Formats: sequence, structure tokens, C-alpha cells
Amino acid sequence: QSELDQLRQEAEQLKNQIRDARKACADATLSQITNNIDPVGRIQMRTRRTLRGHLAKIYAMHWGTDSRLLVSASQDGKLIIWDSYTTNKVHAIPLRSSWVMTCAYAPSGNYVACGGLDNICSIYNLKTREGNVRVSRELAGHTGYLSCCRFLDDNQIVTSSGDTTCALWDIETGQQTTTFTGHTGDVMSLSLAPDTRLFVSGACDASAKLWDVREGMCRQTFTGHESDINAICFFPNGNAFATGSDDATCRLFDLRADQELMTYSHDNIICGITSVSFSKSGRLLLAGYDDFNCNVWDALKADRAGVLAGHDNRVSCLGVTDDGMAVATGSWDSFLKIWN
Amino acid sequence: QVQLQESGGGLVQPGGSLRLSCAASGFTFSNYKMNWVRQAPGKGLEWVSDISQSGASISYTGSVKGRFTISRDNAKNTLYLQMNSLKPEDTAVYYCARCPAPFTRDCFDVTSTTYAYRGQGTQVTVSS
Amino acid sequence: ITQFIAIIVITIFVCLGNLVIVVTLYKKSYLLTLSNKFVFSLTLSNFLLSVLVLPFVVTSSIRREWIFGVVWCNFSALLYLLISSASMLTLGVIAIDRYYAVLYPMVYPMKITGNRAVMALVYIWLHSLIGCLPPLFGWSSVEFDEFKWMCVAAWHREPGYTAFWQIWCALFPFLVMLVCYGFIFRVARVKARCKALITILVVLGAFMVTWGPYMVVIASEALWGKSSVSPSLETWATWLSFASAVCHPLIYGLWNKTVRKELLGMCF
Amino acid sequence: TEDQRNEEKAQREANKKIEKQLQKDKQVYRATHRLLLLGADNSGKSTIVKQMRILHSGGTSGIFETKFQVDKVNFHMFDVGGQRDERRKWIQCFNDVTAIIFVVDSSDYNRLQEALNLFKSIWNNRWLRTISVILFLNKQDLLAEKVLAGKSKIEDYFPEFARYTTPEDATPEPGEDPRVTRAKYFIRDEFLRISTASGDGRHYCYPHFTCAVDTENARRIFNDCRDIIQRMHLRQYELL
Amino acid sequence: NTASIAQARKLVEQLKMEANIDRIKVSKAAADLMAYCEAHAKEDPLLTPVPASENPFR
Ligand SMILES: CC(C)CCC[C@@H](C)[C@H]1CC[C@H]2[C@@H]3CC=C4C[C@@H](O)CC[C@]4(C)[C@H]3CC[C@]12C
Repeated sequence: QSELDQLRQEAEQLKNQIRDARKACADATLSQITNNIDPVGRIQMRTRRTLRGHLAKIYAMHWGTDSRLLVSASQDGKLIIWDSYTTNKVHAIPLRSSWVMTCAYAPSGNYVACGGLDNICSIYNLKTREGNVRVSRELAGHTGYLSCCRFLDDNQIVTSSGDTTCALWDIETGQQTTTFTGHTGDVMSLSLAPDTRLFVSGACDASAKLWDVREGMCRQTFTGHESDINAICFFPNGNAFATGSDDATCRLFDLRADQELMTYSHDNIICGITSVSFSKSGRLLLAGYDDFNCNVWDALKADRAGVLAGHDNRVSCLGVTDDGMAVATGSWDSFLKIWN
Repeated sequence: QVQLQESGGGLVQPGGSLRLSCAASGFTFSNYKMNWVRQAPGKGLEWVSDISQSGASISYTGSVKGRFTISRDNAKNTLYLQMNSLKPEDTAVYYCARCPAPFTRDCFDVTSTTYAYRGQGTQVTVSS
Repeated sequence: ITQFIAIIVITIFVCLGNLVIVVTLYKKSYLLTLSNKFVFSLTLSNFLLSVLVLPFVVTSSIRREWIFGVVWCNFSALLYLLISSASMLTLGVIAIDRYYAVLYPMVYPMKITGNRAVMALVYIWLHSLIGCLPPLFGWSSVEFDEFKWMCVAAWHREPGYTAFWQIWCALFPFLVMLVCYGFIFRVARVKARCKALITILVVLGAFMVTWGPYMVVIASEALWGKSSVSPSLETWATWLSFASAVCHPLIYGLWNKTVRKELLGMCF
Repeated sequence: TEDQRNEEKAQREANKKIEKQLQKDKQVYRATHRLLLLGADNSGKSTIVKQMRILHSGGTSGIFETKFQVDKVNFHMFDVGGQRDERRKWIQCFNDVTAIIFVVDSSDYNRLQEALNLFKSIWNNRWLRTISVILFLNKQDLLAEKVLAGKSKIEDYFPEFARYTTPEDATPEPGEDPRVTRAKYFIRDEFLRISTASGDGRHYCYPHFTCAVDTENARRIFNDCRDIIQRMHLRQYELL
Repeated sequence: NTASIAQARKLVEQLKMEANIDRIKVSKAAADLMAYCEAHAKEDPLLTPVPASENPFR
């Protein structure tokens, strides 16, 4: 026990040293130097599409790089690919397991990924010579439910799971290439950088970590929130990111300052966050809530600029097009809507 | 940085008295519910007691009814456990835990292994 | 003149209430479940009745005579009888559907299907047409009745048809509704441990309060001749029948939670 | 003109053919009932599902599945055994099930409080409201001999047992001992007390006594699903 | 015993690597964020709405 106590003392000393190092750099606060800029409080928008046809509640959706086609997942056991402009259905894939909770769309548009409560990630080929969508690969090795996945290219993909780990895969061989093993609680969100050199994740231990894809190691950790984290997103320029939690607050972190520098909250909000996203320029921050309403935040002044209403059950997913022309949201009422 | 630090304990004779203290920081203490949990030698974690946000609706396990008492102090962010007429089988390590959400009645995973929002623990021994 | 305003009020209500429901059902097409098609037909038929018949009643009530031709005298009466019988039968069909839904919940999704619903919809209108065949041919006479202020079958001079139609188009669905809701009531009462009683009484009274006086007036005229009833009672009994089409849209529309929500989403 | 042709191909071929299959699948989805099975490791829930499968899919990866049919109605039952210790996140995937099956070892006095706490937590969760529960007390045969042996007492775990008295609604079996009935109904009342306290009119619980060698368990679930679906149908027509 | 010890090691040699990273003042970070956000203001249809003739949706 003496050695364990000694190691605990060393950990405490290093924690104190890091906290002291952080405080030295806090010369100014963002709210005190962005005080003189203009507000953007005129934001108001209306829904003008409604995609209908899912039988059960929706968990995940993702935009294509052309910003016209998108995919969605529902726990009735279907993946539907939609055409946003005409609202026509172009594909419908029945899944082996009904308890899906994530999906992704390849940047090249040739493949889609899927997975969930069966601890497996499945890859589907959308352009085979026969003209029929068919399963092409299954990835196994996680010991917990799959929670998120994002393509790097046609041949490799990154994933996070409830077993407290993340992995990098080679689709051709089907083998894990790297494993990330720092978090203490369940991991259920990840975000790729614009250059795909590094990525960030958040877990149930109320902390986030920065990972190096090639070196396979962590070099930063953030501890602002005070409860479970379930959403995360990068800033457009890649120097910051935003986080959402069930303590009913959002926070912004800076990679280079290594510190928290903004919080978004209001007294009359008690529900938790479920989604986060940024507009094309980064001035606006959009987030979904368990009150099935969505608030638009002035990310640079910290005020609310608007609200999106029209769903009648928990808002589950949220996404912005690659060119910033529209925003799509899903909900547990089994409908999906496009705004502005 | 959420952290909980227990205090008190030590060795006591059978039939003796003792009380524990728990200090909390890094979150709004007045919003959450609090719990006491212990692990005896060669056994898993076990339920003891809890107390709500305002200090009403207290509950106990049948093994300690009439002997143990729980209380809060919201103005100081501390939690107490008063123990009287201790018995030999009370020898265990006692932890300070809080339920995961700020306004709910759910306390699913407080007794789970590797739970996040729990302290390090203190040793209590009863012997002749 | 106190009478004359009543037709305008009734006509505006009968038109607008049914128009709102049919528009809401048509635009929001996904709401057309198996049971809502009966409501769709009930509202559309009454909307069509509101314009093809009622204005002529107004003109006859003012001019106190049938200014139009003999050709339209027959068509108006035939449409009136047909739509009235269809509306009466649709309620019994709805009652049967609710009875099967409540008493056999686990087997309901397979016992009743879309094809059988279409068969029932066809059967309703065939039953109505068989109920109006004899006036269509020369077997029964149709003429303008003074204090009714419309063209209708001559009840007082044809005691056979006035009993055949009355028994076959009105009493049968009423008995069906009575037995079905009686069976539902005791299950609701047992598992309540008085909203069920209030709902059943409202549904059952909206039918008889409106179609009751007309039936007894017809019976009295057929049994003891035209002079056995006062003209004012005749007019009011005839005019309460048109008020039946006011209760149908409200009760089988707005009282439904989903359709009410969808309508409020469009009207605010 | 090629734009018109592409629009025609899309709207005609893809959308309508997809919608036809979706309409076909909707009926099959609506005609089936899906259930969640919960319990501790010492309970015999696996024995229950195997026994009622013998009365009449396979494999397991993250989840285990079971099929059974009674009166031509299909039931699907799921057992989430591939996950680790914490439940609070994957539990809310089942907000849409018709009912939850809860199994408890009645003969184990030591572990009864843990099951009681789990039941309370499940009952009071935000996303698990409005869902009824079927409760099975599983090991009456062991409880009978444990009580009649007298070596281990109940009041050392539940001191309120000393003041308990059997209710008038008790229906003992013909050969049962009165004190076995007393302990058995006390254990049942412990769960019913939590159930009836915060339970609103939208939420009900159905207890049962069962044993390892038992064959009526399949029909009981059918009879309880009957009741809850009947209440739902009564509710939609403003009769409740 | 040994497992907790090893976890404590991994923790402390994680803190070694985390404590050595370079840092900058918050002023530079906030100024960079504001400058980037202001530079791309004209290229955001949601921040500044778009005429109906160019919107793909209605
Ligand atoms: C015997 C007959 C004449 C009685 C008829 C009573 C009618 C007028 C009553 C009984 C139930 C009533 C409905 C009860 C509930 C609502 C919901 C409310 O949000 C809008 C009005 C609405 C839709 C009411 C409209 C009027 C209504 C349909």
C-alpha cells in the first residue's frame, strides 16, 4: 500500500503542477475582448422538407459530400438513402440486427457503414456490377456496443465502443491496426479533423482526449464538464472543438491554449444535450435537447439567436451540409426535417 | 474535475462509536443525490443508505436500521455518517458516491465496479 | 323569419366543418389508416350533400313553391335519401370496428385487413342504393311537400315504402350501435377501477336527438294522414335532420386526438 | 428531354417500388410483440426461456434472441448479455417494448435488496415510464424448505417482518404451510409497495409465483399483454 | 494489488507527457478565433440568408 500511496502522491503533485501551468496563461477571457463586436440576433428559419417512411425512432444520419444525398438509420432495421431535392427514396437496406445506433457515409460515395448493439461494424457496397446493395465486410473485435464510426478513405475507418476503447481498421484485411486505451467510461462520440491527422473523443468519465492517428497515443486531456459527455464537434479551422453533456451546458475548448474559454447555458434549461454542430463560418452553434427543441447559439458572444421547433419527441441527431446551405435534424418521432 | 475525499475511520472496540466525513468539490452539491456504499473483505460492493437533495426521504438497509444515521450540509458541501453500536461484521471499506444525473431519481450504476463518480475510501475495523 | 336564418346557419356549419376535415385528411395522406377511410367517406358525402340539395331548400322556403323544373325534383330527393342512408350505416360500421378493436386486441391486426375494409365500404353504398331503388323506378311517387320545403317521397300516400325504408335503413344500424356499445361499456366499467358513460351517452344521443322526431312524424303521417301533425312540428322535425351532418364532423374528427393535433398544426 | 427521362426513372422505378416494400413490411412489424428480459446471474431466467422454447433464430453476439408463439401470435424476446457492468446508456434503447420481464431468486435473502433497488431504479426512470412489468418469483420450491428448516431467519435482513400479517386475499395451495405463505406474501408485498407508491394510472405491475418445473409461463405473458393492449385501446377512444 | 499499481504507473507516466506540452496565452487563441470567424462571414448562407432564386430548397 505504501507504493500505491506514493504513486497517488506523485499523481497529485503532477495534477497540481498542470493546474498551476494552466492558470499562468489565463491573461484574458474571450468574453472580455469580443465585447465590442456586433450581435447576430436576427436569425430565424423555417422547415421546408419532411422525409417520411421510417417505422421506428431514428438515431443517426449523415450528409454526403455532394450535399444532396444523405442516409439515416432507424431501430426498425432499415437504412434509407434519400434524395434531398426531390425527396425520393433511392435505396433501402434491411439490416441483420435491429438495434442499430450509428451509421456513416463514405467521402467517395461508394460505401456506407453501420453498426450498433451487436458489437459489429458492417460495410455495404452501393455500386456493385449486379446493381444490388450487398454486404462486403464485417469487422469484429470490440467487446462492447458500437457507438460511432467515421471513414478516413475507402480502405480504413475509425470506431469507438462501449468497452472504453477506440480502434483503427484496415477494411481489406479486416484486422485492427491500432488501439486507443485511455478513457475510463463508455465512449460514444468522435470527430475527425479537417486534415484527418488527429481526432478527439468524449466519454462518460466527463473528460475528452486528443489522439494522434499515426503515433497511436494521447497528448491532451480536458476536464471542464461535470457529467457524462455525449456529443463533440470540431471548429472549421481545426484549432478548437465544442462539447455537450447531460449537465445542461455546452463548453468550448482551445487546442493550443489547453484550457476552457466559453460556456453556453441558461437558468431555465434543465434537460441535457444530445447533438452539436457548427455552421460553415463557425459563428453559429446548433445543439439538440431532450425537450425536443433546438437552440441556435452565438458561439462568439454566447447569446441565443433563435430556436427550432416542430418535433414532438426527443431530438436525436443533427447535421450541416458540407457547403452550409441547409441543416437536417432527426427525432424519436420517426420523422426527419430540413431547415433553411 | 469531480473529486470526492472521505475522512474518518480507524480502529474501534465492539459496541463503540464512530463517524465518517466526505468532502466534495467540482460540481453543484445541492443538485445531486448522495449514497454510502461499502465492500467487505472477500465480497462485492453493498448498499448502505442515501439522502435526497433537500435532506428529506432518507432510506436505509435492513442490516443497519436503528444504528446508523445520514445527513447533509449543503452550505459546506459535506456528507456525514454517524455509526453507533458497531459490530464485528461492519469491518469494510466505505466509499462516497453520487448519482450520475443532476435532477433525476435514477442511481443505476453506483455499486458497479470502476464507477466514475466515487471516492477512494476509508478503512473501518471492529475487533476485540 | 326566425326559421329562415336557421337554414343559413346549418348550411354554413355543414359545409365548413366537413370541408376542413376532408382537406386535412387529403393533404396529410399518411393519416388514412384503416379506420379513417370511413370518416373520409362520411365527411365527403355530407359535403357533397351540402351544396347539391340545401340551396334549393332555401329558395323553396322563401318562394313557398318549387320554382325549378320537374327534372331536378327527382334527383334532389334521390340524393337526399341515398346520402342519409349511407351516413346512418357508416356509424354502425364504425361501432362494429371499435367493438372488434376493444374485445379482441391480440387478434385484431390480422382479423381485419384493408381488403375487408374496402369490401365494407362497397357494401355500405350497395345497401344504400338497394334502399333507394323503388323511388328511382316508378314503384313509388316523389312530389313537393308543402311544409317540408323540398322534394321528397310522399310518405302519407304510400304506407309500404315509408315502413320499409324506416325499418331497413334506420333501426338496424341503431340496434347494432346499441349492442356494440353496451358490450364495450361493461368492460370499461370493470377495468375503470364515469368518462365511459358520458362518452357513450353523447355518441348515442347525437343520433337519436337529431333523427328521432322525423321518424315519428313520418309514422304519424303514414298512419293517420297529413292532418295528424302541426306544420310547425313538421318543419322543425325536417330541419333537425340536416343538423345530423353537423355532429358527424365534430364527433368523429375533432374529438380524435391525432386529427385534432394535425388540424391545429395547420390552423393554429 | 433527358432531364424528364431521369426524373421519370427516379420517381417511377425507385420511389414506388421502395414504398411498396415498406408498406408490406409495416404490417409484419405491427403484428409482432417484442419483450426485454432482465435478471441477475443467480436467477433462472435462462431456464425459463429454455423451458418455454421447449413448449414452442439462434446464436449470440451482444444480444441473444428467442422465438415462441401462442394462439398464432408471435413474440420476440431479447437478452442483452454481451455488455459490461454499467446499464444506464444502452438500457434506454428499449423504450418501445410492450413489457419487461423481471426475474428474482426468492430463496436468496442476502441478494434481495439489490434486486429491489434495481426494480425501483427501472420503475422511476424517465424513459422507462409508461411500460408495464411482468414480475416472476422463481424459486418457491427452495424457499419452502428454507423456511421450514428454520436455520436462517428473515428478520435479520428485514426487521419489519416481525410485525407482518398475512392479507385476507391470500390463496394458499391445499398443502401449504401458513408461515411459508406468510413469508412468500411478505416478499411479494415488498415489490408491490414500491410499485404502487409512485406508479401513476399509466403504469402497472403483474406479479406471479413460479418454479423451475413449470409450463404455464408462456400463457401468462400472453394474458398480461392482452390486458395492457386492451387498456391502450380503451384509452385511445376516450373510454379511459 | 499489482494491477492497481500498474494502473498508477500508467497514470503517472501519462502525466509526465501531458505536463511538458507548450502553451500560449488565451489572448492569442481568442483573437485567432475572432479573426477567422470574421474573415469568412460572407460565405455562410445560414448566418446571412440567401435570395430565393439561388436556394435549392424552394
Ligand atoms: C348530444 C350532442 C348534441 C352533444 C354534442 C356535444 C359536442 C358539441 C361536444 C362534446 C365533446 C366536445 C369536444 C370535446 C373536446 C374538444 C377538444 C378541444 O380542444 C376542442 C373542442 C372539442 C373538439 C369539443 C368540441 C365539442 C364537442 C364535440
